[PDB]
Amino acid sequence: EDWDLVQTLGEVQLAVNRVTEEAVAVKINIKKEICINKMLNHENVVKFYGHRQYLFLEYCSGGELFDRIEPDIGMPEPDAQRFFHQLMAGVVYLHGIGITHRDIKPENLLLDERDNLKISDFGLATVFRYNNRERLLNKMCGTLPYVAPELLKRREFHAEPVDVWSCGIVLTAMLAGELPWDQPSDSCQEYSDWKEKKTYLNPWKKIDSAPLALLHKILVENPSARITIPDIKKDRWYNKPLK
Ligand SMILES: CC(C)(C)Nc1nc(N)c(C(=O)c2ccccc2)s1
Repeated sequence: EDWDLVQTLGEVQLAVNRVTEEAVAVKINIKKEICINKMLNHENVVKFYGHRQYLFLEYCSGGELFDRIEPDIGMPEPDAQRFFHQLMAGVVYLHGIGITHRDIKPENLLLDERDNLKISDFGLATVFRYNNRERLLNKMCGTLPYVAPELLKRREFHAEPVDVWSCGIVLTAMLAGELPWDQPSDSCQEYSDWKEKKTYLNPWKKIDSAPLALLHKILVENPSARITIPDIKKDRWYNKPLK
């Protein structure tokens, strides 16, 4: 139980145990990260083993989701669906226990050996439900291309639709190989074009009609009109058999 630090991965290093040889990722604001990690137990979330500051995390030898995406092309729709089902599974879970990730993007979706997707890095994560009472979020967190528009123009907002939006931006990235806009603001041509339904432009043009119908439902500007996860679970492309 004296871990060898083999190499740096990102400030995270790879630690291997000499006695048993089980690999773990070691990560070298934080009190909350450990706090939140302590609550989590899901097969689509990076596992927290413990800490001493040093964080002992499940090491994913698959890499990250971005590696799986070919620029300007994306990936086979079947792999995208499988990844999205698992992305949804993880997010449903986090939300189920009052946690929002707040920074969902392919950099934070890690792949294990089986290629199972794992949600990583709860550094920006926060509680949005406690004792069955929702707390709206007023803070701005995340990464401009994946953030929901309401977070840019509203004092307070609901946590869940924000995570849903980012998941849609991720689905776009898996199916088109590119990100639709710099940020979701009217001052941005690409975003104005989408709100205008100019789907003959990129990235939307690279995307089959069925997944694109789902993105029409996810990338909805009004967070109250935006599709919810239970309803995504009933969407036609989501339940479409793919080889
Ligand atoms: C090196 C890689 C991404 C294929 N495997 C990883 N496993 C874990 N556990 C990683 C991280 O925890 C991490 C954290 C921040 C930045 C990069 C990787 S990265």
